[PDB]
Amino acid sequence: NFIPQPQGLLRFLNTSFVSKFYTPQLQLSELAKKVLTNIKTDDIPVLEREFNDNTIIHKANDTLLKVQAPRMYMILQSIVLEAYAIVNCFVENPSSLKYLTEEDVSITRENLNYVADYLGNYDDYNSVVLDLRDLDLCFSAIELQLPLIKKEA
Amino acid sequence: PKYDLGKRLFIEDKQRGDTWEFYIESVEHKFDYKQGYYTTVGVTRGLKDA
Amino acid sequence: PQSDGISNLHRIALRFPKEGGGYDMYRFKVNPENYTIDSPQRTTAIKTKSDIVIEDYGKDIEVINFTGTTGFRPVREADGLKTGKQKMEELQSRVSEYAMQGGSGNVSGSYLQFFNFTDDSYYKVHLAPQGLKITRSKDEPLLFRYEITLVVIGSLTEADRSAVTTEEFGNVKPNASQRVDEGIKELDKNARKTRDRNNQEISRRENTIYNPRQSTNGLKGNIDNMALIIGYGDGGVS
Amino acid sequence: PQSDGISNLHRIALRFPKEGGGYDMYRFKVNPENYTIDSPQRTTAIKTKSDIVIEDYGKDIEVINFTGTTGFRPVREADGLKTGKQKMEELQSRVSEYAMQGGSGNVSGSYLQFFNFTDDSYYKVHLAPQGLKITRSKDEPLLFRYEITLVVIGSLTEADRSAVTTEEFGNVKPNASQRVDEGIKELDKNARKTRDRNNQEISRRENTIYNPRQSTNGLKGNIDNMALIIGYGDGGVS
Amino acid sequence: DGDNEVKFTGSSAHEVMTGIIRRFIPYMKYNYTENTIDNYLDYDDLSSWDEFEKLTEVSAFTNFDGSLKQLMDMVTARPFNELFFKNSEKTPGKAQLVLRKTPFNPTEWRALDMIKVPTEDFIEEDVGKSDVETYSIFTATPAGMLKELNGDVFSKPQFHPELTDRYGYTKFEVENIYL
Amino acid sequence: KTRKLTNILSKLIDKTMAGTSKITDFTPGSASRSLLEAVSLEIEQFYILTKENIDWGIQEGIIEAFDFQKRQSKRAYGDVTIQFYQPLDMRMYIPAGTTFTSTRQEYPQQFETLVDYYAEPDSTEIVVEVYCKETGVAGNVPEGTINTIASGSSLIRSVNNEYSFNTGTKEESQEDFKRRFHSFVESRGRATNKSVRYGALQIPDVEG
Amino acid sequence: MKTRKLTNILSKLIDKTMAGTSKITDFTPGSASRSLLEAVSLEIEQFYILTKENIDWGIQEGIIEAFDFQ
Amino acid sequence: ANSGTFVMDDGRKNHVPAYMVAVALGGLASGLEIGESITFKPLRVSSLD
Amino acid sequence: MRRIRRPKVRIEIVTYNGDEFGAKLLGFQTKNSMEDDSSVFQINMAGDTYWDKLVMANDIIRIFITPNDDPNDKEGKQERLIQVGMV
Amino acid sequence: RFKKHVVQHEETMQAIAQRYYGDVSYWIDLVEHNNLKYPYLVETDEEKMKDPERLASTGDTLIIPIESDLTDVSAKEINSRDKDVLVELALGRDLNITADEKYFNEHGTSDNILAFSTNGNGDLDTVKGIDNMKQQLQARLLTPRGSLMLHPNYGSDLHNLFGLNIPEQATLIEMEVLRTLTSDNRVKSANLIDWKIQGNVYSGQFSVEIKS
Amino acid sequence: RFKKHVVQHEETMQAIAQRYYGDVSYWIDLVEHNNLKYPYLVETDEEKMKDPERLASTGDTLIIPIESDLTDVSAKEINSRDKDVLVELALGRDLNITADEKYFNEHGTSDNILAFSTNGNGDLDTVKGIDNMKQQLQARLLTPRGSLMLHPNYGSDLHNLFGLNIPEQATLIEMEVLRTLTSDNRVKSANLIDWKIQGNVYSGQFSVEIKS
Repeated sequence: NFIPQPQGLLRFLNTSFVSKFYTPQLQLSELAKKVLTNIKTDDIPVLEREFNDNTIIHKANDTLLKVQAPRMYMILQSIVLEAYAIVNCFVENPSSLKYLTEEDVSITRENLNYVADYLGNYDDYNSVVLDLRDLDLCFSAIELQLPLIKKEA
Repeated sequence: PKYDLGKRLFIEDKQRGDTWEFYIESVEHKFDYKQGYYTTVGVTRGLKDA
Repeated sequence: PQSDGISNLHRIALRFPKEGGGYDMYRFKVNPENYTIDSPQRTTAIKTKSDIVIEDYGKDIEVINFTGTTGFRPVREADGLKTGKQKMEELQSRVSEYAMQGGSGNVSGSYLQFFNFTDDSYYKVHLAPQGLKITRSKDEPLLFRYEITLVVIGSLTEADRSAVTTEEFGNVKPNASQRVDEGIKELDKNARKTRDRNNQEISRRENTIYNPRQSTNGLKGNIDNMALIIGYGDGGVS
Repeated sequence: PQSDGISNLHRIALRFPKEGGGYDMYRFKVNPENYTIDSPQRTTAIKTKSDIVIEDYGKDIEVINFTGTTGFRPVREADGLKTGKQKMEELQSRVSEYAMQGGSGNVSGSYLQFFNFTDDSYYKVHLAPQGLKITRSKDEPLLFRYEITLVVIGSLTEADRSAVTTEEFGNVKPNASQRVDEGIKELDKNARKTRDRNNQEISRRENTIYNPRQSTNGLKGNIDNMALIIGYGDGGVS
Repeated sequence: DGDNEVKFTGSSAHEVMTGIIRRFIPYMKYNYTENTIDNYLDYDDLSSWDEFEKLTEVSAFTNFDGSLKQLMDMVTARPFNELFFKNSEKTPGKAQLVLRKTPFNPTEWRALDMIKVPTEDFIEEDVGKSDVETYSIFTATPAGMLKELNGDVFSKPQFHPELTDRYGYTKFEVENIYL
Repeated sequence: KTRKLTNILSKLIDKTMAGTSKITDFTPGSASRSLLEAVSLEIEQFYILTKENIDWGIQEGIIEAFDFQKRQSKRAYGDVTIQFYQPLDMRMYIPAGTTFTSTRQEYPQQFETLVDYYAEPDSTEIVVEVYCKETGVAGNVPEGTINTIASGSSLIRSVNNEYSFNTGTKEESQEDFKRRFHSFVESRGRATNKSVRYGALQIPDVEG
Repeated sequence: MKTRKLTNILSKLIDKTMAGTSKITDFTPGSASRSLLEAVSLEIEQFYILTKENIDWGIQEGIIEAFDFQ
Repeated sequence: ANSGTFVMDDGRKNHVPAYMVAVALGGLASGLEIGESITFKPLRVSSLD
Repeated sequence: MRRIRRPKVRIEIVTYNGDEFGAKLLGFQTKNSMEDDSSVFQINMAGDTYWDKLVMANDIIRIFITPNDDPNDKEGKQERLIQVGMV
Repeated sequence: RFKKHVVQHEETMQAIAQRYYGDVSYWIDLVEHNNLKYPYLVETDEEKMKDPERLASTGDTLIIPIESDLTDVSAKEINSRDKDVLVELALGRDLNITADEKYFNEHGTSDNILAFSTNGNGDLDTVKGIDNMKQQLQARLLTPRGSLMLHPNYGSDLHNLFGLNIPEQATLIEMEVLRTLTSDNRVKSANLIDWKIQGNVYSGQFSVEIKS
Repeated sequence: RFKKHVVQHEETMQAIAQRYYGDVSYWIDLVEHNNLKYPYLVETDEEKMKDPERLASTGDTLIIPIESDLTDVSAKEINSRDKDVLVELALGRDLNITADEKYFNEHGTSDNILAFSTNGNGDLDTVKGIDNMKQQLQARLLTPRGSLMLHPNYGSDLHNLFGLNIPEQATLIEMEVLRTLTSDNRVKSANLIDWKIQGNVYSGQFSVEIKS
């Protein structure tokens, strides 16, 4: 029981400058690890249409960040995996929400701020930052609310 | 609010020390500040000496 | 205070909404001859075949009714020299203006504000259905008499019910709902159709005040905001 | 007591319920001008062709109504020096505390104790539907008159309905039935289904204060436990 | 298949009714901020005469463009089973759909919870006997396709010899879809 | 697993009735029903004590045998020395709840005493423990930060904590503990692809 | 933490009870004091047994939780 | 006679000598209306030594 | 002794706040009957607010009735729900 | 429940049933309750000496059920053999804690006042019948309204009613005592018959109507 | 919301639950709300030394829920955090703008009065609980009703009221004060204690029932 995934997102998800305020650590969550293996091994169902022209559709692949800054492109993938992992459990199969913890989302936001600050230098690609800032405050609400949800459930 | 549809109703008559048994099939509530608060209890298949 | 040998008598005054905002503040120059106050209760009594049942629902709308005569001899005023007939006519015109303007169900502004300068008590009041009855019989030809009946809305100490400022901690106007709705408006008809399909599929698989901190009611708003920045299916979920 | 042969009569007193535990009382400095007690009967008489039928259904509500004023002189009190005006204001505030937050919020006391030392009678009373009525008049410039009607809940000597203890000889909880429910919680689906089938089979072929001493009411309750633990069939019977 | 025909099969009412309700309930979507009717309606703890009822092939479209209530009545097979909507005392705050065998059985009658009320709460009463309902012969015919002139045993009624003297040959027939 | 009030009280009344015919009254205010109720309530307390202790054993006991200890939130505490202007002449009294505040503008921390302490007339320098009014690492403070006492007794000259408070441990859920334990248990596997790969990571220069 | 059978508890209880006086030593089945002390010892016995069972269940649950072998 | 303990409003669980219970008592006795007694009145003391 | 009763109705609504909706209650009816194949209820509301623009159809309304006094510790202190349905 | 009666000079068993229950017909079931052999009532005691337990004679008590319990077979069986043990069973048996009767009447509305005692030999003392009621009333009256660990709103505010001995306080005390006593459903009514004052001492007495 | 309690001598844990909820059985929930170990209360204060946070003694403070939040696990969780600081959740935290009460009290109703300030070092002064409530009544009442640039009908009419010093006008000032103060849900009600008309100085003092 899994909704099929878009072809774009499925291809995207399957694989010097430094900011003074926030820095990354390239750490993955346990929950994000388990999902990555599931997609790597099992053949999840996938859709055929691509009507939804949002998110990584012509924004994350259109930008030159993929070729110019591949390390920065590795941060964006981690955030998507961490963003897709938390959305996975709550919508369906909540049994995997046991492995998530506070520090899992804490590091994700710090990684978000660093890539977001770097993208601010580029004047063309501000469209990607537009969604990231909205997503940035979304993780913080989970960060300040995830310890209460598990005890309630 | 104790009375509900499908519930068995026991009545004790103090007029002459009699006992009655009933089966509830319908209830109609009526609440209004103008005059008290009433609750109808429709019954069927009733018998005595419960 | 009443005349008690310790303080001089003081007499009733009524505050009215001014039609430009603010107020008028009328006052009587001879106090009422009769003064009556009723306090009815909503208690009801029903008699069952074997017992009596006493039931109460609380305080009912109070009634204030009083009757008096306007003085004869001229008396100086805080901005004029007004006679009893002018005072009575002013009263009739205030009352007429307050009654006539209430043709939209109820005035959005003030009820009448009543100060009992005689025995310490204050009320907010409205014209009763008896209204301002004015008469002048053969006896006492040069003295007017007025009869006023009112209904009490509440104590003047307490502000309006709906106007009370609630706690409103956290955020009553969450941005998550707003930007979700904007996203879904921006989606293509096929996108929303697929979102409807995914929602129906999830519903099939069911079986077989807001604060970002220390609150779970807004959990769905954070999750509903996702599945659009990330392509969780061709369209959001829930 | 009255003024006759015995020492000086004691005035009428009213006892109200304190929010914070305990009780507060109110004694009238001036005995009421009028005191009426109505004690009707709920009975109807209807004559037939050649006989008279009388039916009765108990005692009716005993309605107490009295009218009094407050003196203009001051008088010593338990705390402070309160004149008639203050006395009547305190009475109004007490009635309003008992009435206004009666149907709304919550009031600690369930009833009011009405003491008639002069008449040597006591009752438990509640505000009537007519309710308190205050009025001040021309020929009483300094005084204040009150009119109150009451309905008698019952005699003050008897105890409260909720504070009554029954006989309750022997055990009040039939522990076998209550732990049969507990033993049943653990049973498997097949055991319950066989229990239901056995119950149906017994049922369709029938016609053809717990104390084991000096009583047989708790007979089948002990059998169920014993049949459950020992095992008459896969589930049990009855 | 290809056509919109849907067939529901079960050996008891609780098996059929589960399939009937579960077929359409989730997709009945509404704009509730929090879910749908399946969260607010338990529709569980259903039972019926499983032993006496065989396997059923109740069709979806038994009633031409009728409501689910019309199709719910056929599954119920009244008066042998009692269907109604009432509050869930075991789980306050939500409603429950009840489908149980009729309580006129002796042991099932005792299974109903008792409620006491003295005369002290009685405002008015209007209760009495009546001879509006009166029948002598009672029978439960099987589903109306089977007919006496083209097959097996059609029916098997029951009567009391003393009862029929006052009311002679007064029949009471009920079709049961199940048998 | 666990019984409850009426469950026990009802057993007890039934056995009382069955054993003897001399008692038949079980009204409120009976000495027997009172005794029975106190017994039942005591037994329920023991049952809940057992339940809580088993819960704690499930949470921590089974894994603690491997020398791994769980971090438990506690009040910061340590030793504080008080100096007097002159040597005491009479036994001085310092109640529990004697309260402490830091005059430094960067440290709004506060402490208090849990138990009563006394200074003997012959003594001249007393060490008293204090406990922070807040849990976690907020209580932590460097040496010499209090500098003040709330009780205002003019005999006291100066006050200061000789050692920094570091016992205000943070609150860590058992999820991280369980994760780390499972990681330790999986790292002991031998003759496996993933374990061999993991073992190649110990060298700092071995990355890909 | 060990079992103690009803009669062991009851005996210890009466043995302690008789200290300091000798106006109680009559414990026929008809006596009410015997019935009360039998009921107390029954409840203590049941407490011990349920404690031991709950300990076993706790051990099992910890074994579940530690290695996640549901 | 007695020496009590009082929850002093600093949060200060003060163990307090007998001449101070006399204050707590004298204070209550002084405040009441004339002719009442301390007889069977309660006091807000925490515990007693 | 005669019993005393102090009814206190509550109303909760899920899609305007429910507590403000319950405040303007005046009276209601709840016809429930096994004889017919339909259970229906009616609610009377005060005219203080324009409810026509607020209460959209098909909303769910829950009603709770307080039988007797809270502090008395009567068995009636249960806040038993009386009826729930779809407008 | 039941009513007491005694055998009068040459009264026949028919006469009793007719006078109390109306119909004479009921005497037949009424003899089984009093477990009587055929000579159900007999005038002479030297004739009762024939087999004393199975007869009644002039001056002996009799038991008279209420009409609802007349037809109950269990009431018949119990009334047959228990005889005088009726009253005791009907008003209850429990442990006696009025060990120090002289003492508890020196410190009422204070705790720690009652205590088990010993009567007979080797068994805790027990009280029965009317004295069961004297015990429970005396204890209940001397217990404050919310001090038993379960089923509170039991007891009295007698510890709270100490006041200036003016008569309103005395009527208040009277009403509290009457409420106290009338709480137990087994007692019909109470009423005061005297209240009396001796400076700082109250004194008074109450009559209680206990069911037969 | 909640109530405070103070532990008394040898106080029985079950007595708390009974004393505020009528039934005894909710003490399991109360001790979970207060994060107690099995020794729920203890006589000796030296025993608290061992586990201060999880062990309470005589004179310590406990938190009593209201009945509706008794079984809510989330309330149990939050009530396990805000121990004897729970007031802060109802009254709130806000920024301090009363930099000197010696300043604005001598200038009164005007533009250009209050300002943000800094307590301690670096951290901007946040004023909390009862001290937030002081500010949120004071800053409200000094504002004229029309003033604020969103949600009008803030403030008070107080600036209008400087009329003639005669008694009616003084009661009008009382009324606007009462009206302004009862306008925020954090206060139940208000009433006047006293007032004093000097030759040109109004003085009066008012009670307000802050919640908790």
